[PDB]
Amino acid sequence: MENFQKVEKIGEGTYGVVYKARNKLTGEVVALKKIRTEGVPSTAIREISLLKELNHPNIVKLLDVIHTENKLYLVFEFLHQDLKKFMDASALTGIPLPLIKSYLFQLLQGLAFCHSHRVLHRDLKPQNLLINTEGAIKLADFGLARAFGVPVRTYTHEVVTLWYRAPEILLGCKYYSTAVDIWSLGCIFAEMVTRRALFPGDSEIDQLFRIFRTLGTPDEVVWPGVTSMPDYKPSFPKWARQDFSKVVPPLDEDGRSLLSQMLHYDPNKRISAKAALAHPFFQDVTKPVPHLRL
Ligand SMILES: Nc1nc(Nc2ccc(C(=O)O)cc2)sc1C(=O)c1cccnc1
Repeated sequence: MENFQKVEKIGEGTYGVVYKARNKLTGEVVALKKIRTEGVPSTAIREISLLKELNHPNIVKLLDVIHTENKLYLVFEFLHQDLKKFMDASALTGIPLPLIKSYLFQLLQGLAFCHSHRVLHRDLKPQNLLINTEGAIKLADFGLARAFGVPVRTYTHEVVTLWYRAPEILLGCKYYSTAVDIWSLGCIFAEMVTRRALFPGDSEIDQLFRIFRTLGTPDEVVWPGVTSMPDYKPSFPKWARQDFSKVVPPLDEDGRSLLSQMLHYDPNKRISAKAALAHPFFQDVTKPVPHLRL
Protein backbone atom coordinates (compact mmCIF):
# COMPACT_ATOMS: atom_id res chain seq x y z
CA MET A 1 0.00 0.00 0.00
CA GLU A 2 1.27 3.46 -1.00
CA ASN A 3 1.47 4.68 2.64
CA PHE A 4 2.56 1.32 4.07
CA GLN A 5 5.50 -0.87 3.20
CA LYS A 6 3.91 -4.22 3.99
CA VAL A 7 6.29 -6.34 6.00
CA GLU A 8 4.36 -9.62 5.80
CA LYS A 9 1.03 -11.42 5.89
CA ILE A 10 0.24 -12.50 9.44
CA GLY A 11 -3.24 -13.82 8.92
CA GLU A 12 -6.42 -14.14 6.91
CA GLY A 13 -9.39 -13.58 9.19
CA THR A 14 -13.01 -14.41 8.41
CA TYR A 15 -13.37 -11.01 6.73
CA GLY A 16 -10.00 -10.27 5.18
CA VAL A 17 -6.22 -10.52 5.31
CA VAL A 18 -4.03 -9.06 8.04
CA TYR A 19 -0.57 -7.68 7.28
CA LYS A 20 2.32 -6.49 9.41
CA ALA A 21 3.26 -3.12 7.93
CA ARG A 22 5.34 -0.04 8.65
CA ASN A 23 4.05 3.47 8.14
CA LYS A 24 6.66 4.71 5.62
CA LEU A 25 6.13 8.07 7.27
CA THR A 26 5.81 7.56 11.03
CA GLY A 27 7.88 4.38 10.99
CA GLU A 28 5.35 2.78 13.31
CA VAL A 29 4.75 -0.95 12.89
CA VAL A 30 1.05 -1.80 12.71
CA ALA A 31 -1.36 -4.59 11.87
CA LEU A 32 -3.17 -3.69 8.66
CA LYS A 33 -6.39 -5.52 7.89
CA LYS A 34 -7.76 -5.51 4.34
CA ILE A 35 -11.54 -5.90 4.39
CA ARG A 36 -13.84 -7.55 1.84
CA THR A 37 -16.73 -5.81 -2.28
CA GLU A 38 -19.30 -4.03 -4.46
CA GLY A 39 -19.22 -0.60 -2.82
CA VAL A 40 -18.79 -1.24 0.91
CA PRO A 41 -21.90 -0.21 2.96
CA SER A 42 -21.97 2.87 5.19
CA THR A 43 -23.90 1.38 8.10
CA ALA A 44 -20.77 -0.68 8.75
CA ILE A 45 -18.24 2.12 8.30
CA ARG A 46 -20.16 3.75 11.13
CA GLU A 47 -20.26 0.60 13.26
CA ILE A 48 -16.51 0.41 12.67
CA SER A 49 -15.91 4.14 13.10
CA LEU A 50 -17.53 3.54 16.48
CA LEU A 51 -14.91 0.99 17.49
CA LYS A 52 -12.14 3.61 17.43
CA GLU A 53 -13.65 5.06 20.62
CA LEU A 54 -13.67 1.63 22.27
CA ASN A 55 -10.29 1.92 24.02
CA HIS A 56 -9.27 -0.37 26.91
CA PRO A 57 -6.00 -2.04 27.96
CA ASN A 58 -7.42 -5.43 26.99
CA ILE A 59 -8.75 -4.40 23.60
CA VAL A 60 -6.44 -4.03 20.58
CA LYS A 61 -6.41 -0.29 19.73
CA LEU A 62 -7.96 0.49 16.34
CA LEU A 63 -5.84 3.42 15.14
CA ASP A 64 -7.22 4.33 11.72
CA VAL A 65 -10.13 3.33 9.52
CA ILE A 66 -9.63 3.95 5.80
CA HIS A 67 -12.42 3.36 3.28
CA THR A 68 -11.27 3.27 -0.34
CA GLU A 69 -12.21 1.28 -3.45
CA ASN A 70 -14.54 -1.52 -2.29
CA LYS A 71 -11.83 -2.24 0.25
CA LEU A 72 -11.87 -1.14 3.85
CA TYR A 73 -8.55 -0.91 5.68
CA LEU A 74 -8.37 -1.18 9.45
CA VAL A 75 -5.12 -0.07 11.07
CA PHE A 76 -4.50 -1.68 14.46
CA GLU A 77 -1.68 -1.42 16.97
CA PHE A 78 0.57 -4.44 16.40
CA LEU A 79 1.00 -7.17 19.01
CA HIS A 80 3.72 -9.75 18.53
CA GLN A 81 1.90 -13.03 18.93
CA ASP A 82 -1.59 -14.54 19.19
CA LEU A 83 -2.83 -17.02 21.78
CA LYS A 84 -3.10 -19.84 19.25
CA LYS A 85 0.62 -19.73 18.49
CA PHE A 86 1.49 -19.31 22.15
CA MET A 87 -0.63 -22.37 23.08
CA ASP A 88 0.98 -24.39 20.30
CA ALA A 89 4.36 -23.21 21.58
CA SER A 90 3.40 -24.26 25.12
CA ALA A 91 1.89 -27.61 24.14
CA LEU A 92 4.48 -29.90 25.69
CA THR A 93 4.68 -28.12 29.03
CA GLY A 94 1.34 -26.35 29.28
CA ILE A 95 0.85 -22.64 30.01
CA PRO A 96 1.48 -22.11 33.74
CA LEU A 97 -1.77 -21.74 35.70
CA PRO A 98 -0.94 -18.28 37.05
CA LEU A 99 -0.58 -17.08 33.46
CA ILE A 100 -3.74 -18.88 32.36
CA LYS A 101 -5.50 -17.13 35.27
CA SER A 102 -4.06 -13.72 34.39
CA TYR A 103 -5.07 -14.11 30.75
CA LEU A 104 -8.62 -15.20 31.67
CA PHE A 105 -8.94 -12.35 34.16
CA GLN A 106 -7.73 -9.74 31.64
CA LEU A 107 -10.02 -10.99 28.86
CA LEU A 108 -13.00 -10.91 31.25
CA GLN A 109 -12.06 -7.27 32.03
CA GLY A 110 -11.95 -6.61 28.31
CA LEU A 111 -15.36 -8.22 27.83
CA ALA A 112 -16.90 -6.49 30.87
CA PHE A 113 -15.83 -3.23 29.26
CA CYS A 114 -17.12 -4.16 25.78
CA HIS A 115 -20.34 -5.50 27.15
CA SER A 116 -20.95 -2.46 29.40
CA HIS A 117 -20.75 -0.42 26.20
CA ARG A 118 -23.12 -2.84 24.44
CA VAL A 119 -20.40 -4.09 22.11
CA LEU A 120 -20.33 -7.85 21.44
CA HIS A 121 -17.30 -9.66 20.10
CA ARG A 122 -19.15 -12.69 18.66
CA ASP A 123 -16.09 -14.57 17.41
CA LEU A 124 -13.63 -15.12 20.20
CA LYS A 125 -10.95 -17.70 19.42
CA PRO A 126 -7.25 -18.17 20.19
CA GLN A 127 -6.32 -16.52 16.90
CA ASN A 128 -8.27 -13.37 17.92
CA LEU A 129 -6.53 -12.93 21.31
CA LEU A 130 -3.16 -11.17 21.11
CA ILE A 131 -0.36 -11.09 23.62
CA ASN A 132 2.75 -9.06 24.29
CA THR A 133 6.02 -9.52 26.18
CA GLU A 134 4.56 -7.48 29.10
CA GLY A 135 2.00 -10.11 30.12
CA ALA A 136 -1.04 -8.41 28.61
CA ILE A 137 -3.63 -10.07 26.38
CA LYS A 138 -6.08 -8.17 24.22
CA LEU A 139 -9.28 -8.88 22.33
CA ALA A 140 -8.90 -8.41 18.58
CA ASP A 141 -11.10 -8.63 15.47
CA PHE A 142 -14.56 -8.37 17.06
CA GLY A 143 -15.90 -9.80 13.81
CA LEU A 144 -18.88 -7.77 12.53
CA ALA A 145 -21.97 -9.98 12.15
CA ARG A 146 -24.12 -7.02 13.19
CA ALA A 147 -22.18 -4.67 10.92
CA PHE A 148 -22.37 -7.34 8.20
CA GLY A 149 -23.08 -10.95 9.15
CA VAL A 150 -20.97 -14.04 8.53
CA PRO A 151 -21.78 -15.22 4.95
CA VAL A 152 -20.62 -18.79 4.21
CA ARG A 153 -16.87 -18.66 4.92
CA THR A 154 -14.13 -16.14 5.72
CA TYR A 155 -13.87 -14.33 2.37
CA THR A 156 -12.06 -16.72 0.01
CA HIS A 157 -12.48 -20.47 0.59
CA GLU A 158 -11.33 -20.94 4.20
CA VAL A 159 -12.90 -23.20 6.85
CA VAL A 160 -14.37 -21.06 9.65
CA THR A 161 -13.88 -22.48 13.14
CA LEU A 162 -17.00 -23.55 15.03
CA TRP A 163 -15.18 -24.72 18.14
CA TYR A 164 -16.01 -21.66 20.28
CA ARG A 165 -19.58 -21.09 19.11
CA ALA A 166 -22.27 -20.80 21.81
CA PRO A 167 -25.12 -23.31 21.61
CA GLU A 168 -27.87 -20.75 21.17
CA ILE A 169 -26.11 -19.65 17.96
CA LEU A 170 -25.85 -23.23 16.71
CA LEU A 171 -29.54 -23.70 17.50
CA GLY A 172 -30.47 -20.75 15.31
CA CYS A 173 -31.15 -17.99 17.84
CA LYS A 174 -30.96 -14.88 15.67
CA TYR A 175 -30.42 -12.54 18.60
CA TYR A 176 -27.08 -13.21 20.30
CA SER A 177 -26.42 -11.68 23.71
CA THR A 178 -23.18 -10.92 25.51
CA ALA A 179 -23.47 -14.47 26.80
CA VAL A 180 -22.04 -15.84 23.56
CA ASP A 181 -18.67 -14.24 24.36
CA ILE A 182 -18.57 -15.78 27.84
CA TRP A 183 -19.23 -19.22 26.32
CA SER A 184 -16.41 -18.76 23.81
CA LEU A 185 -14.05 -17.55 26.53
CA GLY A 186 -15.07 -20.54 28.61
CA CYS A 187 -14.05 -22.85 25.77
CA ILE A 188 -10.67 -21.13 25.39
CA PHE A 189 -10.06 -21.26 29.15
CA ALA A 190 -10.63 -25.03 29.10
CA GLU A 191 -8.32 -25.40 26.11
CA MET A 192 -5.48 -23.47 27.79
CA VAL A 193 -5.85 -25.78 30.78
CA THR A 194 -6.04 -29.14 29.03
CA ARG A 195 -4.05 -28.29 25.89
CA ARG A 196 -6.83 -29.69 23.72
CA ALA A 197 -9.82 -27.93 22.14
CA LEU A 198 -12.88 -28.58 24.28
CA PHE A 199 -15.43 -28.93 21.46
CA PRO A 200 -13.54 -29.46 18.18
CA GLY A 201 -16.55 -29.73 15.88
CA ASP A 202 -15.99 -29.96 12.16
CA SER A 203 -19.58 -29.08 11.16
CA GLU A 204 -22.44 -27.26 12.89
CA ILE A 205 -24.17 -30.47 13.84
CA ASP A 206 -20.96 -32.17 14.94
CA GLN A 207 -20.18 -29.08 17.04
CA LEU A 208 -23.61 -29.20 18.61
CA PHE A 209 -23.44 -32.89 19.37
CA ARG A 210 -19.91 -32.64 20.78
CA ILE A 211 -21.31 -30.06 23.24
CA PHE A 212 -24.32 -32.31 23.98
CA ARG A 213 -22.11 -35.38 24.48
CA THR A 214 -20.10 -33.49 27.06
CA LEU A 215 -22.60 -31.27 28.83
CA GLY A 216 -25.64 -33.45 28.18
CA THR A 217 -28.40 -32.82 25.64
CA PRO A 218 -30.24 -29.75 26.98
CA ASP A 219 -33.94 -29.91 27.86
CA GLU A 220 -36.58 -27.52 29.18
CA VAL A 221 -35.42 -28.20 32.74
CA VAL A 222 -31.88 -26.82 32.35
CA TRP A 223 -32.72 -24.51 29.44
CA PRO A 224 -36.33 -23.21 29.40
CA GLY A 225 -37.38 -22.59 25.82
CA VAL A 226 -34.65 -24.66 24.20
CA THR A 227 -37.14 -27.02 22.48
CA SER A 228 -38.61 -23.97 20.77
CA MET A 229 -35.31 -22.88 19.22
CA PRO A 230 -35.24 -22.63 15.40
CA ASP A 231 -32.94 -25.58 14.75
CA TYR A 232 -33.87 -27.74 17.68
CA LYS A 233 -35.22 -31.16 16.64
CA PRO A 234 -37.01 -33.61 18.98
CA SER A 235 -34.94 -36.24 17.27
CA PHE A 236 -31.65 -34.92 18.77
CA PRO A 237 -29.98 -37.82 20.57
CA LYS A 238 -30.31 -37.68 24.36
CA TRP A 239 -26.82 -37.82 25.97
CA ALA A 240 -26.29 -37.68 29.75
CA ARG A 241 -24.13 -34.90 31.16
CA GLN A 242 -20.54 -35.94 31.87
CA ASP A 243 -18.90 -35.22 35.18
CA PHE A 244 -17.06 -31.93 35.04
CA SER A 245 -14.01 -33.43 36.79
CA LYS A 246 -13.38 -35.48 33.67
CA VAL A 247 -13.84 -32.47 31.35
CA VAL A 248 -10.94 -30.32 32.57
CA PRO A 249 -8.55 -32.24 34.80
CA PRO A 250 -6.44 -31.09 36.60
CA LEU A 251 -8.15 -27.72 36.98
CA ASP A 252 -8.88 -27.00 40.67
CA GLU A 253 -12.46 -26.78 41.99
CA ASP A 254 -12.52 -22.96 41.91
CA GLY A 255 -11.58 -23.05 38.23
CA ARG A 256 -14.07 -25.82 37.45
CA SER A 257 -16.83 -23.99 39.27
CA LEU A 258 -16.16 -20.81 37.24
CA LEU A 259 -15.93 -22.78 34.01
CA SER A 260 -19.32 -24.48 34.67
CA GLN A 261 -20.90 -21.04 35.12
CA MET A 262 -19.37 -19.82 31.84
CA LEU A 263 -20.74 -22.91 30.10
CA HIS A 264 -24.32 -22.92 31.37
CA TYR A 265 -26.64 -23.81 28.48
CA ASP A 266 -29.15 -21.08 29.28
CA PRO A 267 -27.68 -17.73 28.16
CA ASN A 268 -29.64 -16.11 30.98
CA LYS A 269 -28.04 -18.36 33.57
CA ARG A 270 -24.55 -18.02 32.08
CA ILE A 271 -22.29 -15.86 34.23
CA SER A 272 -21.57 -12.30 33.18
CA ALA A 273 -18.04 -11.02 32.61
CA LYS A 274 -18.58 -8.62 35.54
CA ALA A 275 -19.69 -11.37 37.94
CA ALA A 276 -16.95 -13.74 36.75
CA LEU A 277 -14.30 -11.19 37.80
CA ALA A 278 -15.61 -11.55 41.34
CA HIS A 279 -15.34 -15.36 41.33
CA PRO A 280 -13.05 -16.87 44.06
CA PHE A 281 -10.85 -18.32 41.32
CA PHE A 282 -9.31 -14.85 40.86
CA GLN A 283 -8.59 -14.24 44.55
CA ASP A 284 -4.85 -14.90 44.05
CA VAL A 285 -4.65 -13.53 40.49
CA THR A 286 -1.33 -11.96 39.45
CA LYS A 287 0.31 -10.84 36.19
CA PRO A 288 3.19 -13.16 35.23
CA VAL A 289 5.06 -12.46 32.04
CA PRO A 290 5.04 -15.13 29.34
CA HIS A 291 8.12 -16.56 27.72
CA LEU A 292 7.61 -15.43 24.15
CA ARG A 293 9.82 -16.64 21.35
CA LEU A 294 9.45 -14.05 18.59
N1 LIG B 1 -3.16 -6.16 15.89
C1 LIG B 1 -2.79 -7.35 15.57
N2 LIG B 1 -1.55 -7.77 15.80
C2 LIG B 1 -1.38 -9.04 15.41
N3 LIG B 1 -0.15 -9.61 15.61
C3 LIG B 1 0.27 -10.89 15.34
C4 LIG B 1 -0.62 -12.01 15.15
C5 LIG B 1 -0.11 -13.31 14.90
C6 LIG B 1 1.31 -13.52 14.82
C7 LIG B 1 1.88 -14.87 14.56
O1 LIG B 1 1.07 -16.01 14.37
O2 LIG B 1 3.23 -15.01 14.51
C8 LIG B 1 2.19 -12.41 15.01
C9 LIG B 1 1.68 -11.12 15.26
S1 LIG B 1 -2.79 -9.78 14.71
C10 LIG B 1 -3.62 -8.31 14.99
C11 LIG B 1 -5.06 -8.11 14.64
O3 LIG B 1 -5.61 -6.91 14.90
C12 LIG B 1 -5.92 -9.18 14.06
C13 LIG B 1 -5.90 -10.53 14.58
C14 LIG B 1 -6.73 -11.54 14.03
C15 LIG B 1 -7.59 -11.21 12.96
N4 LIG B 1 -7.60 -9.92 12.47
C16 LIG B 1 -6.80 -8.90 12.98
